[PDB]
Amino acid sequence: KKNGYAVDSSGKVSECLLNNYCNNICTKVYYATSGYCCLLSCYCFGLDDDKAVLKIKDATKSYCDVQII
Repeated sequence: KKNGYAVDSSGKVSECLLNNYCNNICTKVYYATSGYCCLLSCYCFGLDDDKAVLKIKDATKSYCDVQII
């Protein structure tokens, strides 16, 4: 279980019309505990499987940490 940018099967992000949805999908498919619209992608926190999660920039990580962690 890690944290990462959740892309479904080929780098297409897990959408995110709204944070709760990102989170839900990510628990459902990746086995996150949560996730949301980080700066320009679905973050997830807990992705157990890792499809090919994207490479977060420090500033984006940092920005998108304190939020939940």
